[PDB]
Amino acid sequence: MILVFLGPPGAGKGTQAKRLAKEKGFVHISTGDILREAVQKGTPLGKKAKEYMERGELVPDDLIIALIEEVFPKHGNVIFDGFPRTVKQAEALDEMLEKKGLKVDHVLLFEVPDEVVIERLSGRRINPETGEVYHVKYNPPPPGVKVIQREDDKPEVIKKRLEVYREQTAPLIEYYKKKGILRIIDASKPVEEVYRQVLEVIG
Ligand SMILES: Nc1ncnc2c1ncn2[C@@H]1O[C@H](COP(=O)(O)OP(=O)(O)O)[C@@H](O)[C@H]1O
Ligand SMILES: Nc1ncnc2c1ncn2[C@@H]1O[C@H](COP(=O)(O)OP(=O)(O)O)[C@@H](O)[C@H]1O
Repeated sequence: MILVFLGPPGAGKGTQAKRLAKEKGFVHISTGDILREAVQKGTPLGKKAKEYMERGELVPDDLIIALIEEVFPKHGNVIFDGFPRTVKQAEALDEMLEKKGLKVDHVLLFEVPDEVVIERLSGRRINPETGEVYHVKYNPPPPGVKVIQREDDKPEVIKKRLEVYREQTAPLIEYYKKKGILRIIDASKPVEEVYRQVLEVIG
């Protein structure tokens, strides 16, 4: 089974993907997480990608497509979390899979209002070591654990990231709808309720 998680930043896609991957045996492919590792490691990808990420812009398609080609799991179930984010990326993904006799099975759209997106991103805190995600209100970190606020989770960059999502990523809703594979998730609900919906639409 191959899944794509689609939706605005802050929708809870990473949180749901981690849970589903651990519980149902999926390889979790997060372009965000992989890019962050590349930036930390100072690879050619990381050095190039950094500028776009810091401004809240998408990293150029060719870089992302190459990345996916390099990490795509041979066999087994896969969650693409936050990829594709553009029509060109989605077209490349479909071509990739076709050559392997595979296809995307379901695309889950994590629907959530802008007001909630902004609350989620502004309260988002991460363990910079482990990548573990918390929220100051909805899932506070333990006192013993060091966390930071991502620089791209500041108001100005959040605004840009949301605009970028609406312009470049939201057209993927119709792209996948017309393939007959889109499923709607009310991503505004609490974590456990969202997870129940996720489990529902893939069974
Ligand atoms: N259903 C939810 N309700 C409230 N907060 C959530 C929910 N899902 C995730 N969060 C919190 O919202 C923020 C965004 O979650 P995340 O999984 O990083 O979203 P995405 O990967 O879509 O950007 C995080 O701080 C996380 O702790
Ligand atoms: N599929 C992709 N295509 C282009 N850029 C990407 C992609 N995935 C991640 N990025 C870049 O990485 C940044 C951070 O992504 P991520 O860690 O997923 O944060 P969020 O969950 O808030 O979107 C994005 O704002 C963008 O610059």
